[PDB]
Order: sequence, then C-alpha cells, then structure tokens
Amino acid sequence: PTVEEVD
Amino acid sequence: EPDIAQLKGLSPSQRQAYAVQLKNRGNHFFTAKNFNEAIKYYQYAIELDPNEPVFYSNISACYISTGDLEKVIEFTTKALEIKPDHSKALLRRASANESLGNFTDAMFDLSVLSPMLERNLNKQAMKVLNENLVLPSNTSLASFFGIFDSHLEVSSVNTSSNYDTAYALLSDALQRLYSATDEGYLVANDLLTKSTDMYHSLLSTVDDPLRENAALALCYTGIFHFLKNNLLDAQVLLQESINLHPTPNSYIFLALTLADKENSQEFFKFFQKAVDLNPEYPPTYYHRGQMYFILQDYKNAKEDFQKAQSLNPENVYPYIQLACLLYKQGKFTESEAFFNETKLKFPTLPEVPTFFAEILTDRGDFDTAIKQYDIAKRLEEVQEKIHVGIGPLIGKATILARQSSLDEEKFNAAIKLLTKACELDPRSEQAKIGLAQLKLQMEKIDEAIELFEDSAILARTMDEKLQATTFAEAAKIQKRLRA
Ligand SMILES: [Cl-]
Ligand SMILES: [Cl-]
Ligand SMILES: [Cl-]
Ligand SMILES: [Cl-]
Ligand SMILES: [Cl-]
Ligand SMILES: [Cl-]
Ligand SMILES: [Cl-]
Ligand SMILES: [Cl-]
Ligand SMILES: [Cl-]
Ligand SMILES: [Cl-]
Ligand SMILES: [Cl-]
Ligand code: NA
Ligand code: NA
Ligand code: NA
Repeated sequence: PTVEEVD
Repeated sequence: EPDIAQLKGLSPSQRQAYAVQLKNRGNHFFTAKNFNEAIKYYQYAIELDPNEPVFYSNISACYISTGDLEKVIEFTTKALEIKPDHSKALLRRASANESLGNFTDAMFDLSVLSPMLERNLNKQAMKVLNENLVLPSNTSLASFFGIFDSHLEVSSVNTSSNYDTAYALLSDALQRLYSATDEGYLVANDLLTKSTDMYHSLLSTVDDPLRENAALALCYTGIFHFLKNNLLDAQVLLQESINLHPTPNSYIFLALTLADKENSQEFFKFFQKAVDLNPEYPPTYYHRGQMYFILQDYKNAKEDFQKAQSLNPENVYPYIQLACLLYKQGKFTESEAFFNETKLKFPTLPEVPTFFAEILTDRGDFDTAIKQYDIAKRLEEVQEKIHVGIGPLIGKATILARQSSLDEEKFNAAIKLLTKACELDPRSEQAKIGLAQLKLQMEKIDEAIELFEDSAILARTMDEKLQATTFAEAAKIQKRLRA
C-alpha cells in the first residue's frame, strides 16, 4: 500500500 | 529450487499460476528481510510472465533495502516501460534519484506521480547556486549617496602633497561618483579601485596630505565593497582608512559593514567615535537615526533626524524620514502635512512623492499612490541627476500587477513598466524578478527563467541568490513536463 511494502 | 525449464513448458494458465506462487515466495523472503532470496524468486516469476510490472517493482524494493541505487533505477524503469503510471515505481525511482543527487529526475517523477517535491527543489537550487559560486542598481546607489554633501566630499581631496601621484585620479573618481549618473557610478568604482592600488604602493617617503588622501580612497573603495556585499573586503580597507586618518565617514561605513541584528552596542559605539571626530557632521546623525528607525526606537530616531536636518537644512532626506516617523507612530495626517510642507520647500524633488506613495500604498490608498508615482516619474525625468531612479516604475507596476488580480490592461501596463524599469536600471534585481514573475504568469517560461537567472547573479545575499535560483529551477521543471 505504501512504499516499504511489496505487492 | 523451482525447475524453471520444466515450468516454461506448461500451459499458459499454469505458467501464470506459477509466477503467482513464485512472487509470493519472494514476498515471504522480502518480509523476512532476506532480500537476495526475494530477488531470486521475483526473477523466477519474471521468466514466466515478463509482462507484470509488480515483479520489477518488488525487485526494486529489495534494492532500496540493500542500498543498490543504480539497481533501483533499472528495475523501476523496467516497471515503468510496461506501465508509465505505476505509483510505487515512480515513488521508488524518485527516491533513488534524490539519493544519487539526480534532483531534477526526482522532481520529474514526483510531478508525474502527481513536502518531497519541495525538498528536491531546494536541493536542486543549492546544487546549482554552489556550481555558480557587480555594483548594485544605479537607483540604490543614488539612494545611498543622497545624504552626503557632494561639494564637500569632492573638495575633501588634498592638493598639497609633494609625493601623491594618485590624488587627481581620486578627485576624478569622487567627481564621477557624485555626478549621480549611470556612467558616474561605473567610472567611480573603477577609479576608486585603481586609486586604492596606487595608494597601497605609495604607502609602502610619504607626507600627511598623501596619508589623508589615502584614507579617503580606502574609505570610499571600502564602502563600494560593502555596497557590492564584499563585507570582509570593506572592513579591511575601512580599518586601513581608520589607521591612516580617522574620519566620520570611515566610522559610519565600518559601522554599516559590521551591523549586527543580535546586538546593537558596537554600532552605537562607532557612531559615538564618529560624533567626537565632528559633532557638526550631518550624515552621522542621519545614519544613526536610520538605525534607531530600523530598531523602531522612534523617539531617538526623531532627535537624530532633527539634528541632521538643522546641520544641513537643504537635504530633502532628513525631512522625509521625519514625515515617515509620524506615519509609523500612527499619525497619518501629521505625516501627510509634513510631506506637503516638504514638497513646498523641494517642489522639484521626486523623493517626496515617492516615499509618500509608499505610505499611501501601505494604507491601501492605491489610486492616490499611483498618482504620486506618476508625479515622481515626471519629476525624475526633468532632473539632471538620478534621485529616485526606477523606484516610481516599480512602485506603480507592483500595484497594477496586484490590482489586475484578469484585468488585462492593468497586467500589460505593469509589464511595460517593469520592462522599461529593467532597461533604464539593468542591475536592478527587483525589476528583473518582478518582470520574471509576470512572464511566468503569462506562461512565458523561457523568458521568466532567464530573468530569474540574471536576478540570481544580481542578488546580494545567499538567501536572495537562492530564492532567485529556486524560482528558475522550478520553472525548468515545469518546462520539462510541458516539453
Ligand atoms: Cl519511463
Ligand atoms: Cl526519478
Ligand atoms: Cl537529475
Ligand atoms: Cl596632494
Ligand atoms: Cl554617479
Ligand atoms: Cl570600487
Ligand atoms: Cl594623518
Ligand atoms: Cl524590531
Ligand atoms: Cl535636512
Ligand atoms: Cl517634491
Ligand atoms: Cl530544475
Ligand atoms: Na565556482
Ligand atoms: Na536621471
Ligand atoms: Na532597484
């Protein structure tokens, strides 16, 4: 959802 | 561990099925802070569906976490080749570019994505200012030199030395200075620097007329440095001038050179020394009063300005400050009455309607202010010397540009006034920046950038130099987005 997270 | 040779030979849904599996395994490792395993599985998934931007985006998150900035750029760029609007890939690529100090690229991606932009803009401004690292406007110089008695200043050169071969050049310099003309200041600056160099050579047999002459060249070359914002240079020569022949100008000038918003005591101390050297010198009181004025000490400002006024009643400037004090005290009628009595005594002087125009503007009486600006400009035109310069053009343009909120005459009127002002006084930062902002509002980005850039060269302080460059760097980014 934000940048420090993968998808 | 996946046999990616075999997986490739599977049906299209099955290969899809495996990329999904393998991506999630990578996500597991990323979360376990095992970034080399993460990257390895994402590259596996890429072999099975090269079309999915999330694999590239996930891999760049890994490299954000290891510090490999070049790799972040490559992988976010791969994500963005597929899908130019992928938000995380734009956010991550901007971040790596800020880290590489590629601030314009950072700003571009952050703009496309749609405080961070601020930060890169500010870092870009300082970068260009540092890579990049001139006398003030004729308007400012005529204003500075306005209080001085020019005949007294020019006659202050001693003709009686038996060795002084610089004094005729110095007298030329002073004569040019007090001519209050464009050529006059340019020639003055040249001749003063040359005079100082000759005096330094001469000083190193000598007599007391040469020494006083030398103190005079150093004093005025000193103040030219201050005016150009070379503060150490100014202090050096003014101290030298003091060593040779203390004078009230040297102290006044060194006080200004050393002015200190934190603590005023040294300033007043210099001014006492200047007073003792000549209690009857009007610029001493006028300058000290300007400081009390700046410090809002209105009682003391008034007494100093009355004193300068009584010692030289033919200078308009003490009258003006006295009228301005009544207005800052909240007595507008008394101020206006003092201006009118001052205009009666100096009916040819554009100084009076110019400063009164500024008070009218401050009260929000804009139409009267413009009328006063129109008068001052006509009065300025008829004089043989510079008095107020392009101040009435800028005064009137600022009001018209503001009032036009779009009022398309008013706006065009302001443009032509500022263009005129930039032509008549090319070294004016204020006229350029003022024009630059209007050019930018007209979407004249190329013209605006050049204006901001010249203004940065012309600005005195770091802070002003950096404000100008910031405006220019912002505009270059807007130009790139539109490109
Ligand atoms: Cl791209
Ligand atoms: Cl970027
Ligand atoms: Cl860049
Ligand atoms: Cl002489
Ligand atoms: Cl001049
Ligand atoms: Cl100079
Ligand atoms: Cl002496
Ligand atoms: Cl204050
Ligand atoms: Cl006066
Ligand atoms: Cl007048
Ligand atoms: Cl830029
Ligand atoms: Na440099
Ligand atoms: Na003139
Ligand atoms: Na100016």
